[PDB]
Amino acid sequence: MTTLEAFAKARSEGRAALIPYLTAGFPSREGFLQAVEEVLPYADLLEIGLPYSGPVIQRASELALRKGMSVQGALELVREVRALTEKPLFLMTYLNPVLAWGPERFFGLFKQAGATGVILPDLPPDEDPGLVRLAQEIGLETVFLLAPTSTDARIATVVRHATGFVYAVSEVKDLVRRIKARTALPVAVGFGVSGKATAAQAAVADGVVVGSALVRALEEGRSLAPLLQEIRQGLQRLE
Ligand SMILES: O=P(O)(O)OCCCc1c[nH]c2ccccc12
Repeated sequence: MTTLEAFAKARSEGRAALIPYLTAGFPSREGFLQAVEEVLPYADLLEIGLPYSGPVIQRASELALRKGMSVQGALELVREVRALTEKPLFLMTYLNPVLAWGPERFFGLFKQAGATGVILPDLPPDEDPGLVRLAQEIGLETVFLLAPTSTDARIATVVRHATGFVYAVSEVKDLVRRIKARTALPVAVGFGVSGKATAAQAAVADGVVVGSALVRALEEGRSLAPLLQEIRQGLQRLE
């Protein structure tokens, strides 16, 4: 289903959507695919990170690159994941590799590989609307980030360019409230959720990203379901 439908389904079920984040090729190519199999049952949508040169996420990118991850490698993995699910798949990437390959080619390749959209953490959309438009015209939803320091004007500016959803990073209820005042777009948040309690604090958002917690689980060689189940139980809105 579409990104909006994935978020809507979660909301209707009275819960914040669970969005696993997995670094492409971490801890290995096979390990990554196995991880995808384990998180999909819990995922409303999935984020796949393109490793490029937070401490935990940094460790994962570092190991992935040391093992040979590349844009071509990430492309094949996106195809592999698309073969396993019809759920929304978002590629998170810094601008550097996009510029190296050329925006039109980079975005075109990932859209063709099966990506639903891209998350561009280091691109203020208002600074290059043309680049944003290009990705959108190619068929990719474009997610941009907002920090707690964002003024009303900054929030308004970013939500004007975002599609799919808006990503708020680091209290959570306050930031979510302020963003919803300027948009009907789903709002996902990421602040190191690691269990039921921290997930409950984030339950107010339309979606909650889980990245660092999964890196740790993978490093420790633990099954992922127990962790995701605790988080899912915390994402469920109660009386
Ligand atoms: O919030 P955590 O610890 O679950 O990480 C979620 C991973 C999303 C993520 C990966 N790399 C980033 C760079 C900037 C902002 C967010 C990210």
